[PDB]
Amino acid sequence: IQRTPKIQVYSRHPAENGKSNFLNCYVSGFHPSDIEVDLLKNGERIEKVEHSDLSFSKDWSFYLLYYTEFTPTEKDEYACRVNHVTLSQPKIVKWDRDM
Amino acid sequence: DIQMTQSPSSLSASVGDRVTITCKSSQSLVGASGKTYLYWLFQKPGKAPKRLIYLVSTLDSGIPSRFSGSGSGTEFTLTISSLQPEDFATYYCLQGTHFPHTFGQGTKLEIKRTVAAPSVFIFPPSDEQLKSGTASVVCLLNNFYPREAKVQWKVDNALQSGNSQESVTEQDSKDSTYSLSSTLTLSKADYEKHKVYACEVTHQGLSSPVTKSFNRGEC
Amino acid sequence: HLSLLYHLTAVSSPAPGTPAFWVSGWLGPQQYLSYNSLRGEAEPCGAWVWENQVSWYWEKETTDLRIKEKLFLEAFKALGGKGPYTLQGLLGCELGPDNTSVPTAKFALNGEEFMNFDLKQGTWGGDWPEALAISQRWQQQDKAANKELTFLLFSCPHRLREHLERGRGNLEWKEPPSMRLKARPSSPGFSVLTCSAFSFYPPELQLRFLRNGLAAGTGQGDFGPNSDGSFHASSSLTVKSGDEHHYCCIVQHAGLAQPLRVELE
Amino acid sequence: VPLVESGGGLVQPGGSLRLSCAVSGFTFSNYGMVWVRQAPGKGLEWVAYIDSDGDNTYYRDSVKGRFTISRDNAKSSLYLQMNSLRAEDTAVYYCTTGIVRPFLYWGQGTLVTVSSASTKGPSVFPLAPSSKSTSGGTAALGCLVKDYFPEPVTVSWNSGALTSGVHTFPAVLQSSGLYSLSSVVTVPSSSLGTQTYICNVNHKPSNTKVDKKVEPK
Ligand SMILES: [Cl-]
Ligand SMILES: [Cl-]
Ligand code: NA
Ligand code: NA
Repeated sequence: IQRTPKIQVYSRHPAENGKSNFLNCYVSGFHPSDIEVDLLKNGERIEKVEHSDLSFSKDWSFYLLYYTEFTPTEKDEYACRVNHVTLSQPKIVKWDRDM
Repeated sequence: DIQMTQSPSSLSASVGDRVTITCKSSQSLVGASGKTYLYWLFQKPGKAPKRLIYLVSTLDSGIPSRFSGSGSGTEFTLTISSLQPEDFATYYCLQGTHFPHTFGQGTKLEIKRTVAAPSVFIFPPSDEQLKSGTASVVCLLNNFYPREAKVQWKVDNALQSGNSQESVTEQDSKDSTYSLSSTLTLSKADYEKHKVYACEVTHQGLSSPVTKSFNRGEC
Repeated sequence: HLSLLYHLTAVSSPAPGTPAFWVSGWLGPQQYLSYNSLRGEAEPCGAWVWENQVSWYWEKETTDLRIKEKLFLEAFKALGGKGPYTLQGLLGCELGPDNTSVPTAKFALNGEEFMNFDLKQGTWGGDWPEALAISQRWQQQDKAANKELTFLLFSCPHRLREHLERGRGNLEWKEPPSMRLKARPSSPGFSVLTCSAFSFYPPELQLRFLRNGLAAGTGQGDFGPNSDGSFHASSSLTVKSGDEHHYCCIVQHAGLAQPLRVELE
Repeated sequence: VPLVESGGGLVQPGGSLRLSCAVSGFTFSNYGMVWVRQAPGKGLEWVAYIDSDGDNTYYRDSVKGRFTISRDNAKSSLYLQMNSLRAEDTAVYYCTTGIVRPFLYWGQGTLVTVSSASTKGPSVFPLAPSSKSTSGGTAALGCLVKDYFPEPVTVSWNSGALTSGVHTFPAVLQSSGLYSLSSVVTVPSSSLGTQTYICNVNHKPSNTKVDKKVEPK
């Protein structure tokens, strides 16, 4: 079977402009395990990006966490771009700072 | 709500016969990696169910290899290639694809043996029973085939109605026969009014219908 | 009480540079182990790198998972056809009361649960045709069942035993969530209130909403992990244009002594 | 022998019961579990299902608010809490597996009987053998067990020392709301006198025990 990914974007610590932090993309609930994910800073790829192991849940669907150290800023928007068999074109979820 | 409906509801067949049971689901049952979650179960009287065939046609371990299943969409069949006498049970089909999760009404499978006549017996309500209000009269039909038999109570030759219950044994698992009690329940007041008491039996194994009788009091 | 569960996954055609096979090991909601076929070696994750541990521990995680690896790739051959397939296994023990260990071994193919390894009758089994294919292929292999029986009845709970004695601080770790409640006009006539919990452990947390002290429901809620092993939770609710401020947020968590009220201030 | 379900019994409408299913046949933690039920002398009926983890459950919607399936993998066993019971819940309740071998493991069931009426022990009356029943030949005799509630009742002859040609009939519900059955036996007419015959009726739900002797009037 096939399952489309859920995507959640948020920061480790509450966002404060100028203070250092981490940005998270949590992709879950998807199958098969093939997946491609970039974090975006104002439209374009963040270079140095780490991720956790591709693991899975009680329902058997997979989950993954992407993250990078960053300093938020008045001038800056961030997003997560995800690609997967179940999507016709990449899904992009904008980071809501409050979330 | 996805109904399972089997054909037939009841069946007597002969040892050696080829048996066919159908199961009609009101909605298709495929819906995975081409896996069909249809199941056949059977149940002997006083016993718990057992699984026969799983998926559509996979025999469970130790199920005699003359049993088989097939079908695909909405149309399913159980097939016993050559009936044997232990095959007696009730069979059920079961869909396990969407909750609920429903059974066919069952097919009761009995085994047909050679025709055999019933030894008839008749019983006076005991002295004791009367004292405590009422009186019960028992007619016994013993060890016979087939199940079908007609019984009549002859109270002073007026054929009684709605005042007698019958019980039938399960087809004996050794000798394939049945047995029946017809029990006529009466009041002490009504029972003492009449004298001629008899049951009359008629059954395929009898060319001439038989009666056993007694007269209230002396023997 | 806690569990020790191994998440096993293999694939019939990995991308180049991707492993065919990889395992994540978990003590409760906390990952202690990593293994993949590329590296071929078991590693601790997080604080567990620094656990005071018997010197042969990660040798014996590695040896067992290499066995598990060969079998999983072997499943594919035995499994008739060209797939691609993905074989997942959930192998672990749970420790209840009385020091008594309950076992678990379930398996899934192309995202569907289809098989299990029974421990009472030392057996692989399942209804699916492909359950039988892998089942007999594993059964017909020398020692498989015995190693499996050993791994889940002895190795597993032993390992859980050792981590509960040697990693007590790690498991008993508690850190309260940093809290924010914020607002944004959703639509004409409406606002969206979002209660957010940052950096908490353990993962178990509940959030409610209150108007003037009396319940207003939970929001629409979501959970997620951070990278340091801590957790994130958030919830959102729709409320009227300008009231709006007779609202607080109620968070419940083990890292607090009492529930915490979060004011929009 | 893979399971044992327990904790059935007789209860009032409105009442409550807790069914236990002790699995020892297989590794219980692997299996979704299912409750299935069978109203006396009728078809099988699906009742409830549970995840192996324990956090997903389904019910037939003639039962939704009233019953509650659950499991304790710790004591490899499975439960049904039934509350607000009514007449139609009467059935033998059977415990089986869900995924991945749905319906493969079974036990002896447990009988749950829901009624407002009280336990009454049966009257026991003998069915005497006929005077005109040949010399030599076969004579039948038995005893009658009347007006009892609930099921079941067991009958034996000469203390378990007579099985040959004994028929105990399936009880039937008399419109009085109570049950009756007969148990009869065929023997050699010549035994009428020499051998003595006694039926052992036991109705446990009311602690009734009758050893009635059968003699010719
Ligand atoms: Cl059976
Ligand atoms: Cl050490
Ligand atoms: Na394995
Ligand atoms: Na399961």
